[PDB]
Amino acid sequence: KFLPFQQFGRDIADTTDAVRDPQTLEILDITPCSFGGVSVITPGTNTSN
Amino acid sequence: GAAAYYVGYLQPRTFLLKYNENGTITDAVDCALDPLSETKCTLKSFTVEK
Ligand SMILES: *[C@@H]1O[C@H](CO)[C@@H](O)[C@H](O)[C@H]1NC(C)=O
Ligand SMILES: *[C@@H]1O[C@H](CO)[C@@H](O)[C@H](O)[C@H]1NC(C)=O
Repeated sequence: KFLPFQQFGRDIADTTDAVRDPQTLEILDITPCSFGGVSVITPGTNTSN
Repeated sequence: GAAAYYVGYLQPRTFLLKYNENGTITDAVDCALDPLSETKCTLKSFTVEK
């Protein structure tokens, strides 16, 4: 929920919740998508590649 | 006619401003009123344990 005099959003990390959308008052919630991981499970360069 | 008014001065000061879920100011505590107000503000919480 937001109020007319509250068009900027930031809780602790200054997230881009302040997109009040002056064009068409529409507060948007910014959030990065999945980061991802990586790890190689290999039986060694001796057995097989 | 008849009427009345108040006159009072204001000075700088810092409180702990509490906003509920809706987004409306409901609870405020200053730092220059009581030791509790003080120790309460530093902990950034309205509840202080023993
Ligand atoms: C490579 O062969 C096996 C693979 O499991 C390994 O146990 C051995 O120690 C290795 N030997 C040499 C000569 O690379
Ligand atoms: C803020 O809370 C609700 C928002 O859902 C609103 O209906 C209500 O009038 C406001 N005040 C209180 C005390 O809930």
